[PDB]
Amino acid sequence: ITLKESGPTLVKPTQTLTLTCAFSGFSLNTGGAGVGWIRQPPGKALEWLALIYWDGDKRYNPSLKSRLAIIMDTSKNRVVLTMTNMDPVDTATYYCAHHKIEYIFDYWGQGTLVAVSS
Amino acid sequence: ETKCTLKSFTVEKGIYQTSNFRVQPTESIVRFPNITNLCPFDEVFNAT
Ligand SMILES: *[C@@H]1O[C@H](CO)[C@@H](O)[C@H](O)[C@H]1NC(C)=O
Repeated sequence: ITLKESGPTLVKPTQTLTLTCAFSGFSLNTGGAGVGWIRQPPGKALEWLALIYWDGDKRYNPSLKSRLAIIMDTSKNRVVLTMTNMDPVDTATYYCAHHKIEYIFDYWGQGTLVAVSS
Repeated sequence: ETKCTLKSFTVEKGIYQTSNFRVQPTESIVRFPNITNLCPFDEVFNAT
């Protein structure tokens, strides 16, 4: 199993974050499983970001609906996480992981860190 | 046996007859055909 995360290291406050995570090797004949994204900045604990299942459902934390978008390739290659109109406290690292319901996060990705250039 | 088959306590000379010589088996062997065309209960319990 390999899940690699790709993204910029420094971004503008008026830019858009375009993170990607690519997974290699899963049992696609299942239900309730999918791809999840979680955020971590230094100085405070973990904060969950988002979930996608295999059927294309698109969920985030509440009251963050406008500034979060997902692109699915529909070819089992990579998942794209896009943010607009950032907050400078969110200079943080990203983990993309497998997301089950009993396994809260099944396999942990390496993740990538980003900070604002302002 | 040659006394009990004549209901007598004395038996004369000569060749008589008794029960047969029976050989009994030991175990049972059942070989019906190899399983095939398994019914698709596996796909319906594992259905997405
Ligand atoms: C589902 O398939 C597995 C093998 O992947 C098998 O062991 C199991 O008996 C099947 N039935 C279930 C649990 O639905």
